[PDB]
Amino acid sequence: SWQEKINAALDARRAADALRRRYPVAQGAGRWLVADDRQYLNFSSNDYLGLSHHPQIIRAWQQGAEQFGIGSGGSGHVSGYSVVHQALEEELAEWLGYSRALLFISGFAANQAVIAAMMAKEDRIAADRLSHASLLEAASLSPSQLRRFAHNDVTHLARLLASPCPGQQMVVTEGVFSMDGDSAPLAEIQQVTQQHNGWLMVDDAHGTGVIGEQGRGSCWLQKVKPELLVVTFGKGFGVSGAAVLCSSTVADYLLQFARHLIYSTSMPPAQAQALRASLAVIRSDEGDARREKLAALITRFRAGVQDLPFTLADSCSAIQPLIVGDNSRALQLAEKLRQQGCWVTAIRPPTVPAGTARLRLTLTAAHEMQDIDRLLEVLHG
Amino acid sequence: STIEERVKKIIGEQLGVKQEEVTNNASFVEDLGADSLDTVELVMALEEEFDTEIPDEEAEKITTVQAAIDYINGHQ
Ligand SMILES: *P(=O)(O)OCC(C)(C)[C@@H](O)C(=O)NCCC(=O)NCCC(=O)NCCc1ccc(S(*)(O)O)cc1
Ligand SMILES: Cc1ncc(COP(=O)(O)O)c(C=O)c1O
Repeated sequence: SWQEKINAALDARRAADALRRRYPVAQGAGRWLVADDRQYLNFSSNDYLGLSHHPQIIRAWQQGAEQFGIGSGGSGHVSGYSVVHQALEEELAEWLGYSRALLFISGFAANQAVIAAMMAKEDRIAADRLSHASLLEAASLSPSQLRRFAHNDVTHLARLLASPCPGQQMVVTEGVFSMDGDSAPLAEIQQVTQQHNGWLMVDDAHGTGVIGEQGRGSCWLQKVKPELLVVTFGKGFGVSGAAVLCSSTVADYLLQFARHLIYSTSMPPAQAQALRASLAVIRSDEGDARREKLAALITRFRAGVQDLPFTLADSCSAIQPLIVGDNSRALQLAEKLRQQGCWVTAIRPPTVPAGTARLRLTLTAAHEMQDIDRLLEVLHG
Repeated sequence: STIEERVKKIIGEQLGVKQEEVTNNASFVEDLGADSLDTVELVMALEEEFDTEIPDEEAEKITTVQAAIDYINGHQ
């Protein structure tokens, strides 16, 4: 029966002590985290630039509601394509140097729609092994062949593309990987992908707005323009949603064959107004200041953990994991940091390579030097 | 009760035509007078008596009686 299958799966998870529950918070984005009636330093949010509480983005979120209401009233194929959606799409396309941009309600929606509408049964997906779940789940559900290559291994990718394929090949990867915060060699990947007559798709969720000139992201920083660029807005943008950057012919193809854009209700025009304001702050002098401030906090934290026996990662981004090496020691250090006012989450080998039980730390421009100093003090006792 | 006989009797029942008119080369729309709702229900009838899912891309190719027979026998 259905109930027997559900109870058996929950009992299997509860036996492995993976029955993880959600903890409600009053504030979860930015510098602070408010749980129960206690205030912590937030080191678990994706608000890499602190823009979730930016007054200009909040004002646009409010004035958009007073100008267009809340809901859009349908999908972009009917009456749900606001002039704000069009303005945001054009500003994103001009910002990242593409011809067209297509808005999506989330990064999941963007990745699922692109892979579903482009990959056929005779096609092949060459995905990085450490690709985020938003991209691997879509690639797995696709009727195309999924071929995972070693992390940032251009040689294995070349031997993967050289294999015979009855159709076209699509290489997907990330600009800034979400697990270890490391970047990908997009220049070498583009070269070997172009040599085998394939297209490149890059999900720059953790890099968009955070790195590059005007925060254009990883692809611009490495002087690479993939055929498909997916940027999400729930991290550095401090809002929500996503967008796919592509050419006019590819955009028309997706506008004709992706059921997400055809049927799913478009985002509220007020949310797009907040995205437009967030993009404006990202491209301004304040965007440069917040990116420089974040880099200074990262270098401050990496220099401070030089004494402890823990090891860092090849990450220059806001994601700064702290390798401990044991589940008990990592969970105990996480609780000790939470009792000292530093909200930190621990990741166990049930989800990452074994022996590398780490602390998922994230730094934001909303933090101050005293906050990183406090985090280092707690780590040093 | 062979595969060809089951396919032909399914088409004859779904389209309300005698077994005389269901020829192997007989088209559903051209020769048997089938609205596209009847063709989709005919594919769904081929999915019931055979208990096999027919994808929509392959069901678009099934336009004649021999096409349905070749599909049922060619796949498994
Ligand atoms: P005949 O006049 O040729 O009709 C063909 C029908 C029966 C309509 C069918 O073969 C078809 O072409 N369907 C269109 C795509 C589809 O799978 N739709 C399912 C049938 C339908 O019309 N359902 C309504 C809900 C719906 C509306 C729009 C879409 S969209 O993705 O095209 C999907 C489902
Ligand atoms: C794409 C993506 N990767 C990773 C994370 C969080 O990091 P992780 O769950 O791997 O610790 C998020 C948000 O939960 C995310 O959106």
